[PDB]
Amino acid sequence: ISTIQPKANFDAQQFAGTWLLVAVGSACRFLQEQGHRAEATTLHVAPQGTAMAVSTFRKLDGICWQVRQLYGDTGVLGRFLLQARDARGAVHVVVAETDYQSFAVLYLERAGQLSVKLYARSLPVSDSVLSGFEQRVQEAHLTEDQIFYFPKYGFCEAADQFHVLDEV
Amino acid sequence: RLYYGDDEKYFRKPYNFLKYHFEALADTGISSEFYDNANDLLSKVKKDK
Repeated sequence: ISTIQPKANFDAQQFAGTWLLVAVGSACRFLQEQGHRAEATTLHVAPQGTAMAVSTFRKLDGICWQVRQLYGDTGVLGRFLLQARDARGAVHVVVAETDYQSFAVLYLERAGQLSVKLYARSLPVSDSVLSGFEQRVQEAHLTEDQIFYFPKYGFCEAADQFHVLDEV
Repeated sequence: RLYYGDDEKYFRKPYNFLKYHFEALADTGISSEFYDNANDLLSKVKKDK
């Protein structure tokens, strides 16, 4: 893990409910090269007790796709592992900063890879939160070229029976 | 990134197959038939003297 720590006394309960992905600062060139065509990503969250049920939804080519992932508890309040589903590896996710009624900042780290996400309960996000997240990006040593903003419309709750990836 | 994993792209054909073609087809044929008949015939005489 990088020099990062969770939200103090993180509460899975209040963090529960829908979150909208605002922006992702990442070294992953996938957002760099063809960072356009990244759909408005919504993230329904529910306390799986210690774990969190985390259903990402997207419009993959306009197909509404739910991807249900367990953010499994690592054993530290506000840090999660996501099973290590496959050669995707373990993904160390930390809720670094949030107020549960408007915004949260999540850190996601993989071997040689760090990524930070800004989520908001509603859109637009406050400018103070925006610039705070941009500071978090500087503290992650990422550049402005490595911040990618996700469109504000076309959120797609309710993937059907079949467009549900259910990675677990 | 939501994307397609490139694993399993090819399979090795065992020697005992001259071909293994992997062509995908569906055919659906349906026939439904209904026939009903009734033939009702009341016939009567009544008489008195």
